[PDB]
Amino acid sequence: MKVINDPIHGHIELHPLLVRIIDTPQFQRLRYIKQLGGGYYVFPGASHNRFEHSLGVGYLAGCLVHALGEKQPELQISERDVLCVQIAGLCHDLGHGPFSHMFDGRFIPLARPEVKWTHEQGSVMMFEHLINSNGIKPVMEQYGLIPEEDICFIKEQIVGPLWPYKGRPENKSFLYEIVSNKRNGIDVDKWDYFARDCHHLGIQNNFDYKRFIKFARVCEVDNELRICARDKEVGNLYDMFHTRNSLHRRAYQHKVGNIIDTMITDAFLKADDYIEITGAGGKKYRISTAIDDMEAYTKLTDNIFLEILYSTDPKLKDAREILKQIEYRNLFKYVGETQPTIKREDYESLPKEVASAKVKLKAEDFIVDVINMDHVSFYCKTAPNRAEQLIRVYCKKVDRKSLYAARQYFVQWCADRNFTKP
Amino acid sequence: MKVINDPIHGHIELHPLLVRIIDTPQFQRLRYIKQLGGGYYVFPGASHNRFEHSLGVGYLAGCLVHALGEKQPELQISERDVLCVQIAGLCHDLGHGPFSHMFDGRFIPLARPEVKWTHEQGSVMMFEHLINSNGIKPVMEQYGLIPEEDICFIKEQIVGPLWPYKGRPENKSFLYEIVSNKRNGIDVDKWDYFARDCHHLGIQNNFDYKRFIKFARVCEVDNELRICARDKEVGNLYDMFHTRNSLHRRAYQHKVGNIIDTMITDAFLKADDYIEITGAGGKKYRISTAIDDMEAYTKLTDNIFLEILYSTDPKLKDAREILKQIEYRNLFKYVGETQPTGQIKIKREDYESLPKEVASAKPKVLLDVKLKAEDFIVDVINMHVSFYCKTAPEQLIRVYCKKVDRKSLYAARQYFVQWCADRNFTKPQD
Amino acid sequence: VINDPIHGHIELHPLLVRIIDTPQFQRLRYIKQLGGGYYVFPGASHNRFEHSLGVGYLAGCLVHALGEKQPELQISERDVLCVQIAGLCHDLGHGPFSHMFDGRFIPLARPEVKWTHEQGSVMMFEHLINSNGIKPVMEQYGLIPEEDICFIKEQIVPYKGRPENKSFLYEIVSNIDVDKWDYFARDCHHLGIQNNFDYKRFIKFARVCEVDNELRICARDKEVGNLYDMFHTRNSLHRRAYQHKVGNIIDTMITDAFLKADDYIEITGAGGKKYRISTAIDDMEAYTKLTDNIFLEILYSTDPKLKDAREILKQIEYRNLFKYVGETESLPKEVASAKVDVINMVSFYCKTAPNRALIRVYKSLYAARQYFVQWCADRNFTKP
Amino acid sequence: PMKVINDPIHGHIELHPLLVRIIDTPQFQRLRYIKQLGGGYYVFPGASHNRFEHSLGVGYLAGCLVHALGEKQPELQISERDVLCVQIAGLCHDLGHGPFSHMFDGRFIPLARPEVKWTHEQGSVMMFEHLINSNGIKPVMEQYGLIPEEDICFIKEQIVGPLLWPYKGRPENKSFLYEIVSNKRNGIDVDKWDYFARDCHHLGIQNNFDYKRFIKFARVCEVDNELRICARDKEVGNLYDMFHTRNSLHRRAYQHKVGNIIDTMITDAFLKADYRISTAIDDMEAYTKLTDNIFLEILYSTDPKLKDAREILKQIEYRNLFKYVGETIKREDYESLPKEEDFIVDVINMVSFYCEQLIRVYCKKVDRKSLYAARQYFVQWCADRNFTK
Ligand SMILES: Nc1nc2c(ncn2[C@@H]2O[C@H](COP(=O)(O)OP(=O)(O)OP(=O)(O)O)[C@@H](O)[C@H]2O)c(=O)[nH]1
Ligand SMILES: Nc1nc2c(ncn2[C@@H]2O[C@H](COP(=O)(O)OP(=O)(O)OP(=O)(O)O)[C@@H](O)[C@H]2O)c(=O)[nH]1
Ligand SMILES: Nc1nc2c(ncn2[C@@H]2O[C@H](COP(=O)(O)OP(=O)(O)OP(=O)(O)O)[C@@H](O)[C@H]2O)c(=O)[nH]1
Ligand SMILES: Nc1nc2c(ncn2[C@@H]2O[C@H](COP(=O)(O)OP(=O)(O)OP(=O)(O)O)[C@@H](O)[C@H]2O)c(=O)[nH]1
Ligand SMILES: [Fe+3]
Ligand SMILES: [Fe+3]
Ligand SMILES: [Fe+3]
Ligand SMILES: [Fe+3]
Repeated sequence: MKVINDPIHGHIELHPLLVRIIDTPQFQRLRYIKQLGGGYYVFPGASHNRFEHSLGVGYLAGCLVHALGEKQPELQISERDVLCVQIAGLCHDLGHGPFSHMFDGRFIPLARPEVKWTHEQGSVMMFEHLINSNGIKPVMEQYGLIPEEDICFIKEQIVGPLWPYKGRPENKSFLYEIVSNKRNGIDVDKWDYFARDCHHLGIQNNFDYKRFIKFARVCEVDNELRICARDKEVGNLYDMFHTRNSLHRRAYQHKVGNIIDTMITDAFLKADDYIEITGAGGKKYRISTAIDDMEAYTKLTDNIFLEILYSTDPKLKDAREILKQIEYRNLFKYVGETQPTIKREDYESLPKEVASAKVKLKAEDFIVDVINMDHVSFYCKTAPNRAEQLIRVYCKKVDRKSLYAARQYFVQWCADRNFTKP
Repeated sequence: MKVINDPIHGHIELHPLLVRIIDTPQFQRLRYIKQLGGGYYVFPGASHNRFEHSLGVGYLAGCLVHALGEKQPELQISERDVLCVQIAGLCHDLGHGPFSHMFDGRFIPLARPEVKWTHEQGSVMMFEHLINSNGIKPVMEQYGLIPEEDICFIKEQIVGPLWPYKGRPENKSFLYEIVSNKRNGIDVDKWDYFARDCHHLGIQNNFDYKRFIKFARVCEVDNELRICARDKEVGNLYDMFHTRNSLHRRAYQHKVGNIIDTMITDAFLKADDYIEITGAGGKKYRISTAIDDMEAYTKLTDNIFLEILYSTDPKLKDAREILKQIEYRNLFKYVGETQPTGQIKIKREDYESLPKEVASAKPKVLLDVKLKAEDFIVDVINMHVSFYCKTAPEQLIRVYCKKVDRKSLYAARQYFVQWCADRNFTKPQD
Repeated sequence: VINDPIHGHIELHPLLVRIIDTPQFQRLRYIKQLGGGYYVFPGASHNRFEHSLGVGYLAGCLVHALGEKQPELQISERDVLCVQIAGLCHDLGHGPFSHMFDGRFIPLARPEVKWTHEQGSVMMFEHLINSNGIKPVMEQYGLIPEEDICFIKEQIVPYKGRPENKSFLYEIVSNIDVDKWDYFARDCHHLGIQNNFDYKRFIKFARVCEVDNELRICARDKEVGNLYDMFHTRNSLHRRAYQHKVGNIIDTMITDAFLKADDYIEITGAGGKKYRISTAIDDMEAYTKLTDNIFLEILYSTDPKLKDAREILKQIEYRNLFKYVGETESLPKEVASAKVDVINMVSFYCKTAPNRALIRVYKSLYAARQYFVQWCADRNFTKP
Repeated sequence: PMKVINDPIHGHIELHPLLVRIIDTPQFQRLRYIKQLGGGYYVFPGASHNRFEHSLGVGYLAGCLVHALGEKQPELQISERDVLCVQIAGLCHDLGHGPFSHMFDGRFIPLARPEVKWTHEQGSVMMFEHLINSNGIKPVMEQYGLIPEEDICFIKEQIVGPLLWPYKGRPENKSFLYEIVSNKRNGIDVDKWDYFARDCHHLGIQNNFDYKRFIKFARVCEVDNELRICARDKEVGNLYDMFHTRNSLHRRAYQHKVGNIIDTMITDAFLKADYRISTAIDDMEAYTKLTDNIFLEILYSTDPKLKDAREILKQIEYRNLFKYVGETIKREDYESLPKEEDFIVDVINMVSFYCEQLIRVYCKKVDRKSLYAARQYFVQWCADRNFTK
């Protein structure tokens, strides 16, 4: 039983099987992916990576499952189930690319509009490669799990359905709500990064998971088992959504923060053809091509930022000069924001529309970013166990002649595309 | 006035001059060099880099002088003096290599023993290079500074004396103790990384800089102006040293942490001859040679770790596998610890020869496994306050082994105990 | 200097000290801020006294900071003292258990007369200065009694104390307020609620601004996030503490218990005149005596005229409170005939371009809940 | 179904239904109207807090300490029954406190009735007895698995002490239970932990001590020829940190020049109006009503007999305190001390591992100062009585 020292969670004990998963080139790969991505460049405190977050989600998953189990033994929660929810919360973020969310959502739609790709899909594909290349299946059976059935349970917790779920039957439905919960917006993953980003950004985090877990119970609602909260402890939830909202409004949706994200994205596109990443069978993959092979994708981390920056190859000159501008602080200028009163595939066309909306501006000077941002069941003391899209535009030309021009092309772009007035 | 959101200090206002220095390839380079270096692989919380630390030291530098300036006008503390102290604390750590203290503390001595290199010497070379290549010197005189004298003052605050100090006179001696304090070990640098390492490592910190600065005053001692603290705020000083002790015993001196430090160093030595970094005048530099040229050194960060790890060249075969062992946790094994008490300390030049010495230390009773120098890692770890009144104002030596078998390690342990015995260090504790 | 858990060290200029050391001001030490809320949240013992000290302090913190940042604002030495005294005496008129009194009790006993804690604050302030001789002390430290005393009253209740050019001054105590900042920060401290807002910094980045041809107080655009966390603190504090189901119930029990005692309890005021509980708001000599003592006076009373009043407080201590039916003066008669608590509740500048821009009702309880439900439909309210 | 209370110090306190039954009583609710620091409030505005919210903490902390030993060491034989006695003991620990707490049993009664040997601890037993008797808690006790005859004595012993192995409530193998609420040897108990953490919070003082950690790594041991409670050798730094706070609160808050002046001011006015106030400690039915209310009943009174008491209380509100003369004994004798000429003279009074009395004098008249008259008498009194110079 290994223990790791955490600033947020204190002491995290790791069952030897988890450790076997952690000590792998596929999981250690997460030491090199900044959580907030571009956000480190606006908030100097936020250097932290996905690796230390993963241990957080794994810890919390174990905290929620074990705690529900002792509170409600009739849930028939086995020791085998506990590792499965842990291992799932642990490998949830295996698929994240360079700078986390910048990759799946901003870059790939631009580099390869054709492909439907998410980081959740990557986490599943990576998880298999982790198991296959390190031979974890026998170790799983060594600690009392059944690999054929449990690996399916784990993959479903991460990506979702491949009664929908094949890993566990409907009586243990609540288990799916622990690591990734889409309906409620309550999962041990958020509790980690909600608490974890606040620790680093310098914001007070009001939500207390230790108390929520204290008063959490599995209950019947609409003929389905879901995880529910106490009625007296509803105040703890309201601070979560505000903490959830503060973190979005301030950090994730920061004017400068997502701007640096697009500059980096912009350089990657400029570097995609020329930079090669070695994969399976010695096949060379480009930056956009890497997500196909997990052997190659294992190599793709935040390293890619610095190799362009440090590159001497003239083939990488245009991409490098964009990254140089980040370090000298000569950024893209902000034009305006709007709302759809859009799909990722269609991101491709968005700059082409603004240049031709009617000093001359072309598409090459236009960057357009798309940002994407009760339902809680409750039990009672007397009767327990009873129940946007924001669109911004930036410009590559900084001078005050080209920038005014950019705004009106933008304003008409909004008018004909029937959005709100900027 | 730019404001930066810092988790430790809340708000660091940055004077326009300071900002011009930051937005440079030479300073921004500090974003890709982890503060604790190897410690990240033992503490997941300690991800933080030199950059966010530097800004703190700069901020604290400013907080200290302004407070002395406001409290004691006879001191002649100018707005010019404040900026220079700020610039010093800000650029204090420019010369740090990959993974900080591993580079100039373990690596460079192994790669180039003859060469005398410190990171303090590095920050001075870098600071000059920042200004020349970014034309910051004209920016200074515009905001009321004197390039001739102040650049000397700043460099002296950092490295020290090249009355020894030529940048400023003796009546303002107290300024040299703010960023770099050799006597007691109390400076704005200690305070930042004390607070920041605790924040990330998860250690309880009692020391309050905000209060210590509040009750700080300049005083006459030994016919010399020094920084002093209140007699009432004596307990608070003790809280700093309780923290200072925790950070060392727990974090900086972690058994595995310095092992992973030695492992990285080892891969570097094996990759040194083969890895090329382009510098000034199109001159190609190796990893150990880079410290000479600042143009090349600008590019040298924690990236070099990933460049070796992700490399496909067969020349880097041995170098990549040392890094591979880290990812699999097939680490070097700890043999034992000892101290050179009484006897003269080890010097940096001789670090090279130390594994050769232990391998050739005759273990009393013969054993079935004979070890050569290449299986031995030997690491060397290395580690005055005035008061006023209200009415009247070590060296640690460890050995590790690359071969892990339980029969293979015992031979090593017996070699080590012998090495301490013949060299009169202390007997290792079981 | 005073030691505060929230504001740390509060420097007190002797004029302030003279105002504080009075039977009229030191009186507010006996008025629980949350009132009935103490019986639900055990930490909230705190009173209006230490709150007042907070508001005066914050008030002083705001103007002087504007004065140094913008000397051009024409910040007089009087302005610093007046706003302090204004923020200091802002809550003088509060009755026993604070808002329970002004919000529920006076409206029930004497529905006709409009008396609020704000209106009360001036009458007490008037009784205070005149009866303890503060007027000579004010002019002694550079004040003008005729003009300055009115200015304070104005902040408490364009304006004759100060002209339209010193308009920025009026937005400070009563508006975003130095007042709001105290009880938002103060209540979080005692209740155990996260207070995200930082006033010291709002004060750091606060500025005088011309907008719509008016000098008003503004905030920095980058420090907009600081504003959002406050309204959250503002919203959280209401949802949890101020609008608490049991909390407002216990206030109503006390309100009713005070009524059974209204006719019978007498307090001596000006001229040895006997005033009842509801009548005290009229005479300021008598009002100084009406504090939270009145609660225990019913509890400890041996008098049988107050037997019914006492039996309610007894019912409170044994914890047999009223039962909640549903949510959606004349009102109780209204529900009874169908075949009750009533609760009621920005400029920015830029760095590059500064100086620019509910009704609730309380197995006989099951029947009542059904009786109530018709009343909502009856007056065209919402379905519970 | 365990009712939870929101506490600022401890966060949330779980209450076993019995504890709740004890709390909802005229005798326990009495603690809502007794200021903790007493005189400290007129010197520290933050210190509004009363004995009530303190009692719940001690009750909460008490439960935290015993259970931790039981789960850590099942062979110690801590029953779920044993735990409740300690919770109830910690909960009712402060039942006997009078108006403004320690001012009452240790600065007033010695003056009012020097003859009588009275402590608030002795009072809490009397209050605890009448509470149960007058609220019918005894059947509820048997309802949750307690045995009233043996347990009421055990609790009473936890509070006051023994009423050779003296204690009749529990045997010698369960010695550790007696150190939890009341610790006579060390001064380390859950009582200290609450008001240490609680007073700092209201006073605005920094606290280094962590009870959550001390409770976590604490264990019961066979040393000192006794089963006693201990801490780890490494957690000496944590223990030392409690001691910086204990002295801080004493040096700063409890032993304040002005704070102790206002205590005697209140005390003198109390003597001045004096079942009566001094006699009340005899009857618990009457004592139940005796709270901080008495301060206000003196202050707002119109009766001419209490006029001087009011004029002294008037003196409080206008901030004309006694003038402090100087700093430099048994309870019966506090009375003779000023006589030894309206002089007030106050007397202030204040470990296992595994692998003072100060006297101050004030004067009622500031003017005719000649405060030196008080000072000249004092220097002679100490010299004459061979105290410190
Ligand atoms: N220049 C610079 N800014 C940094 C750095 N790290 C974080 N920042 C933040 O990033 C922002 C810099 O982007 P800019 O758009 O140029 O800042 P600005 O133009 O002054 O605009 P404001 O946000 O209103 O201050 C600043 O607000 C800083 O707080 C850094 O290393 N250099
Ligand atoms: N295994 C592992 N430990 C980590 C990691 N990151 C930080 N740690 C911590 O760093 C320490 C590394 O020591 P290890 O050698 O891996 O574990 P150990 O118990 O000290 O020694 P062994 O388990 O016998 O190898 C552990 O105690 C962990 O708490 C990681 O990624 N993998
Ligand atoms: N004057 C006054 N002080 C208060 C009040 N409430 C709390 N205090 C605190 O009580 C202390 C006042 O001490 P005082 O005795 O009134 O003044 P002093 O100058 O120290 O002593 P004297 O001049 O002898 O009265 C200060 O530390 C205040 O922080 C109050 O309502 N009025
Ligand atoms: N009985 C009681 N409740 C208190 C006390 N102090 C705070 N409280 C809170 O006030 C509420 C009392 O109202 P009740 O009618 O007893 O509420 P309840 O339905 O019985 O219990 P809950 O469901 O936990 O709210 C409790 O929920 C406690 O959280 C106290 O001293 N006695
Ligand atoms: Fe995640
Ligand atoms: Fe440093
Ligand atoms: Fe107010
Ligand atoms: Fe106590």
